[PDB]
Amino acid sequence: DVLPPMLTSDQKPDVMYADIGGMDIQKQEVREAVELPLTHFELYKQIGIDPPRGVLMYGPPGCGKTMLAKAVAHHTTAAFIRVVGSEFVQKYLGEGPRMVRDVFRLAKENAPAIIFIDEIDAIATKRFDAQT
Amino acid sequence: SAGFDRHITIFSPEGRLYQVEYAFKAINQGGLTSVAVRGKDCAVIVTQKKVPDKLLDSSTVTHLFKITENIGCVMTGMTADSRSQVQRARYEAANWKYKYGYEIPVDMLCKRIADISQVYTQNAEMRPLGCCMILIGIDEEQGPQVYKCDPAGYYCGFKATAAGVKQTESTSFLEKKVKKKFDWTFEQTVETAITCLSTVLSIDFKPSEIEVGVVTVENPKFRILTEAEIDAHLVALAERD
Amino acid sequence: KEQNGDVKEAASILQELQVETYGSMEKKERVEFILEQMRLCLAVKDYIRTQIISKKINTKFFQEENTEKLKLKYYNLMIQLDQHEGSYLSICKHYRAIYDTPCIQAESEKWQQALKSVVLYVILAPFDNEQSDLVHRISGDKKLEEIPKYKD
Amino acid sequence: LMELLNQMDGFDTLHRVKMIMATNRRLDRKIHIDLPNEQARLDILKIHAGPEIDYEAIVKLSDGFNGADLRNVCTEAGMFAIRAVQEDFMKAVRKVADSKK
Amino acid sequence: LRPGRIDRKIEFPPPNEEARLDILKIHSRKMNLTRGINLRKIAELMPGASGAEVKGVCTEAGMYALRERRVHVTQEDFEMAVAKVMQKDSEKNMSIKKLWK
Amino acid sequence: MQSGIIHAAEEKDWKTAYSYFYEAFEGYDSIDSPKAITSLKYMLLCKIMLNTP
Amino acid sequence: EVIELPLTNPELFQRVGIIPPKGCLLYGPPGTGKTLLARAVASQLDCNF
Amino acid sequence: AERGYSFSLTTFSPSGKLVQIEYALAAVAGGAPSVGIKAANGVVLATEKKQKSILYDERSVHKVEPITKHIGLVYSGMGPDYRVLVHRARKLAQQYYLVYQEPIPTAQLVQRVASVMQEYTQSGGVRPFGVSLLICGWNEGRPYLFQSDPSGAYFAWKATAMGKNYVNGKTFLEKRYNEDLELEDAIHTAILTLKESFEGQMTEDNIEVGICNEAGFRRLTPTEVKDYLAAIA
Amino acid sequence: SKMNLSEEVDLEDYVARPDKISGADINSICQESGMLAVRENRYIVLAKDFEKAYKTVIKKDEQEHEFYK
Amino acid sequence: GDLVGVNKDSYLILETLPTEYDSRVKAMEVDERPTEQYSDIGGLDKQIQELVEAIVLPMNHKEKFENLGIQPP
Ligand SMILES: Nc1ncnc2c1ncn2[C@@H]1O[C@H](COP(=O)(O)OP(=O)(O)O)[C@@H](O)[C@H]1O
Ligand SMILES: [Mg+2]
Repeated sequence: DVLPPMLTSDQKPDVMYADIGGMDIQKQEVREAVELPLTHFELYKQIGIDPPRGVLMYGPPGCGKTMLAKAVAHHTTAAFIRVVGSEFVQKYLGEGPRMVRDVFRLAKENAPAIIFIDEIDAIATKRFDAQT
Repeated sequence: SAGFDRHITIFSPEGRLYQVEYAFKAINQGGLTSVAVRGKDCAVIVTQKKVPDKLLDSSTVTHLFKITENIGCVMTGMTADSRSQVQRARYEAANWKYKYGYEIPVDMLCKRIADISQVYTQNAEMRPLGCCMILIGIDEEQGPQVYKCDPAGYYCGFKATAAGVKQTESTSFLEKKVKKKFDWTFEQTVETAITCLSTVLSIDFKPSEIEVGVVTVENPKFRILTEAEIDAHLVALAERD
Repeated sequence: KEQNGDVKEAASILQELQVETYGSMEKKERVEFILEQMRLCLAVKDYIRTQIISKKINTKFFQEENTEKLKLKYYNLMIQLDQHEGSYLSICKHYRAIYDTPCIQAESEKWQQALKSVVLYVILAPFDNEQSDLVHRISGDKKLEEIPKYKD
Repeated sequence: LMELLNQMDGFDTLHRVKMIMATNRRLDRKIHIDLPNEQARLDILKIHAGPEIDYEAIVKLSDGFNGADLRNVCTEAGMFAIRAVQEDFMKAVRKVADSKK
Repeated sequence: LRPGRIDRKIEFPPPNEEARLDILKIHSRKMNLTRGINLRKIAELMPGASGAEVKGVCTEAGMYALRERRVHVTQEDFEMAVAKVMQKDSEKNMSIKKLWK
Repeated sequence: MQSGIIHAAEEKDWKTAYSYFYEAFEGYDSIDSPKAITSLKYMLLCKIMLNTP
Repeated sequence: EVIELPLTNPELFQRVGIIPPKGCLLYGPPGTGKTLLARAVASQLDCNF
Repeated sequence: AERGYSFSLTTFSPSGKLVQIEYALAAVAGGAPSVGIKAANGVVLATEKKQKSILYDERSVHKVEPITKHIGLVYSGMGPDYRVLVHRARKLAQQYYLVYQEPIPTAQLVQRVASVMQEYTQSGGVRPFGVSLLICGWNEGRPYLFQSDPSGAYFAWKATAMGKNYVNGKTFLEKRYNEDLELEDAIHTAILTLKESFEGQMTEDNIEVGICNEAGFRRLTPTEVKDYLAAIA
Repeated sequence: SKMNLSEEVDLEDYVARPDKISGADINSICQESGMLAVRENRYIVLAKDFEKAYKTVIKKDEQEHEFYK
Repeated sequence: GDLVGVNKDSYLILETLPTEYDSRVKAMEVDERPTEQYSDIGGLDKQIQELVEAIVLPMNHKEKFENLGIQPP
């Protein structure tokens, strides 16, 4: 016999698009990027486009970008893995990359998914020439 | 950012002078507090006076100095730095009177002291001496004047100010008391200053644990109020409050 | 003030005490103050404030030695509030507590009025599982005196 | 601190779940404290007196923050001289003077 | 980098406008391009742009078409996509910009 | 005002339509233009259609 | 002032308290009464630590 | 980044940066908004004089100060350094006047003040001036508006903003500024540019504005600033 | 919307008052005004509560050093 | 927590066992008591006196500690 086989994307947030005032253009762009591909894919195929997977939300603090991420998580049909960029800087050698690989593998295994990385400035900065 | 911290002349990557900020922390290190308020025709400085020993001569212990015949200051911070800056202020006032033939304006003396401090903040020869000087005088064309000379070259003029540990609390109290009829008399100004100190420190003052210096338009000579006058103010104003 | 032909402002005078923060000798002076706030609020018809005050009293305290007049008055106030609000099962429960109070349970008319009120406010409540449970309980009380009208 | 998965809370969905965080240098409040007290050391010593003029005598020079002061008073008083509950008076004053900190 | 370990080293310069025309054709093959649309003009409009930039140009023009319930891409759509994708965050401060002559 | 009109017409986000109508009302009020009663009427219409009359 | 939260809930109804606060910071010097400070208040509240 | 080469002012980083002067410019950018617009027949300088309290007597320390009958100067950055630089600018103008019996040209004053800043940015025991100066003069028959940086570099500007929101100020000036702008319209443009980055109510006595026309530089009185604010609003 | 207030508490001018308050700042303002009302009983939220909360939140960005400016 | 002998298969608690101490734990005790002195440690009179109090005095003069209300750490 084979047993039916996890770590995140279970506590569906209660916020919703109606809980956010304004932010119309950002809502529209984030929707076109992360919601439309998973529901209306014929729309993208008809034009013959690969949906723009991967978006960045940059701005000053407290302007409702984590809240828009939670809103898409609420009105998400497949999965939403949430992480913080500062969580990848652990002590032991080669564990930040291991968790990046684990997060992306988890998304792939969990089929259509939306990864969210709340504060990527910690790790994803201009590569620069390392010397330590 | 802690590397940009041991030198007065190094800018932090965001453009901050941590050693100057530490000089301000040094201001907030003598434990004492000082307040200053200007009425219509008078200015008053009141300083907490700690004499934690019977052997210490209270007459010598003080933070009110007569910079010149018509200008007084209250110093808060390290005592050695306070006295050094007081001597510098007296010397600058004497030089002004010698060169230009008339008494130094209070704002001018504050600008001179602030420039002297800015020089140390820019060059790396001394440490910025960690004291705050509140100056009071009577200007013939402007009237009573109260000024500060913090140890970074900033010297804005004030309707009422405070310095030391409880400067923020005293500032809030004086803001509230000055939004309502900033026009104060001599007695009302002394009331406001003494009440500000008492309320911020959470204590009622004996006539001795407080030192008050005053200038008035009628008598524009810095006068340090005696124990009898301090007690009279406290008793009368507490009674009639 | 209330005695001098004006309660509208007398209610405001009393509705400022933070008796819960004052720290009385025990939970007697504060409870009396709270109940008088309640009474004045109901007299001026301020039911929102009355409810807020009611939430400030822990009924568990009323299960004590001298908390009998206090219990009776506090409940009567709650019945007044709920009578205005329109509820009936809460009024039933309050009248049932009044009945359970031993002082009310030591005189013919005194307990009989409480039991009639309990029966009638069981009847007047809408039919639910809890209301049916209370109907059964009052029916099984066995102290109904078999009064030929309320029993039937 | 080398721990970042222990981010702030916010899982609140239950009534009667209040917290009390304590540190130095959502929760939007604060209560400043001072280590000494103007005169409360009197009551601190009186309450810690498990076993009043001498209490005031200790308080004159007292500079402390906790009941370890009175515990040291009692032990250093009983087990040092009286053998060699009242009966200490100025001896507690002596101990608080000995307080080195 | 020593030979024998890495025998050959292939550089991948950004396309030289001819490789850019080629990439535009490659990534617009599966697309409903209107007549009179000049991928050569778009390639010229994209100097020093990488193949990823060109693919993103095609994708973003397609997204512009999608916005207006369309399956249609035009020269205006490609031009707006080029503008939106090759957006440069040049230096903000004129002082830091003018330190050097 | 045109953005509010179009938002009312197409997306059925009467909240955003009302926001734009209020901005138009404020601008036309500052200019004291006669096209401010229309903006007021449209804000009240948006309030009605939001099921909060 | 944290005892209002449990004893009643007017924070609902007319207003909203975003799940009203979960206590205050108890800013304290090296140590004065922190633990016992909270102990006595919660004992009054009848709650548990 | 190049972490080692950021504490000294007498060493090039491997890439050629002089990091400490850029940090000084960061200190400048973290200062009060100031705006300068070169009108067709004059120049205007503005800067927020918002105080940290009602107690600060906002009539004692000025931020827009004259240097000659035809030159004035505002700043963005640290006030003490500004005081030093304004004193030095006055001294340099007076030296030029004594040598040449003629008011110093604005370009020359800017050159010499930039030279002073360069002098202060060429050693290890001295901190570069943490201010940017906006000099406005009426030399010759045309107006001049210049900027001077801690690095010792000086610019000629049509219009600019410096301080906390200089990016928004410069975008606003790009939108609104036209070359053939009279001084009266330039004053309104300056005050509006300030408003776009001025928190709180822009009362007449917490903003400081100075004009420079053929009559010479002059700091507008608070009554005049109140009139301009009322007309703008 | 979820909160309930009086009829003389128009946010219609607290919006117009210039500032750089963010969405988090506005949420904090609303929460603080509600907390003010509940703490002071006064079983309504009014323009004075919003005024005090707005002042508190906007002035929170202060207490820095004044030679930097 | 108790040492009980148990049947191998059924795992049923048979007769109980009093106590077990490892050979190392039995050796974990001074057989030949050390003996040099107190005076044989110089300088730290304060530390030696404090330790003597806080260890020995509770052991021997135990009663007086609770009589005076002292907790012997
Ligand atoms: N557009 C918005 N509408 C409603 N609330 C908002 C909005 N933007 C921010 N907030 C408030 O800010 C908080 C979340 O801010 P957040 O998204 O974390 O900002 P950032 O992610 O930029 O730091 C929420 O509690 C929410 O109440
Ligand atoms: Mg966030």
